[PDB]
Amino acid sequence: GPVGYGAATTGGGNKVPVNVATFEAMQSAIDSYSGSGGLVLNYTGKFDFGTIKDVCAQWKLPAKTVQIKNKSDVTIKGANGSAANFGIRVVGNAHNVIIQNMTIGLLQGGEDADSISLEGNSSGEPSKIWVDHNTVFASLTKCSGAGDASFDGGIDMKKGVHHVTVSYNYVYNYQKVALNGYSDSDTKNSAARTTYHHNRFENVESRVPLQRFGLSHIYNNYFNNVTTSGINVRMGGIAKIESNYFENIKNPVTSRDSSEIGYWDLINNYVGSGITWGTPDGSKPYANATNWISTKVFPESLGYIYTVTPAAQVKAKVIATAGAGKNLAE
Repeated sequence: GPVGYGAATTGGGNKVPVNVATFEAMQSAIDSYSGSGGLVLNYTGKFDFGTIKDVCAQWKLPAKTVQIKNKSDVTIKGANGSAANFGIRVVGNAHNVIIQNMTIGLLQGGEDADSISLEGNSSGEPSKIWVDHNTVFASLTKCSGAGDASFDGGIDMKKGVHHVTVSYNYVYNYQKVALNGYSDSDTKNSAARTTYHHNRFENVESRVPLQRFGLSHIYNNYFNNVTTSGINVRMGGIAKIESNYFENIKNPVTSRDSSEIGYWDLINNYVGSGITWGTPDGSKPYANATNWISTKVFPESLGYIYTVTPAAQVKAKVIATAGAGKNLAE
């Protein structure tokens, strides 16, 4: 089950799964749902990614996104071998949601190509979310005319989404991995409480995660070939960064590009070879954890029990267990 801030998440629980073979069948089942009591969706579709002949075709097409809006007690689970060319959004007064074993790739929409996105709005803020054992991939290619946005966020939350575990996910060939707070004015995000653990982040550019405000616990994650920046903590946010495995990563632990810096509590991190550092372009304040020194003590109890993989073993453990098609191995 979930470990960390999303530990109370049960989603649809033991309800008999509803088999959904398509994007539209999934949305339809969500729309018909009363909104609480439990819904379990078994996604069986097998999108053939080889039908996408040009990575740069995607950004100009409209997004394909399943919405869970103001509905609670939901499990979206990919069957073994299932693959989606659509993303998933949880928005508003929506609670107790599991998104699990989905393979989400090369989405249409550009700046609108969000893979898994959790968002507060005027109606409420999502909580008790477990994003677990998914594989999310796109391309690092910067398409002609696309601006900064040939693809969009991998596993994103904003506007006060709270109590969430992001675990055992595999994110690769992805420019912008994980947003947490969408801008420096997203002050509702001080409520955010996120555990990121046992994720595999490989061949990615930045936002691993980009944290604005709130509290996070980032542990037992494996980072490799992260080319711009890794954990970026901003706007008074505090991250307990514990027993991760870092290699071939630029700016692995940083605070940059916000009007105000964020802080970190560092313990037992495995720091391998290929660590580089850079100074950000611009005027805003910044900090690079070059000597791996804590800038703040994590200010409160996590309020949950967790088992730590020895840091040096995290690479092998994460490679073995992270992503879809792994039978949810832990």
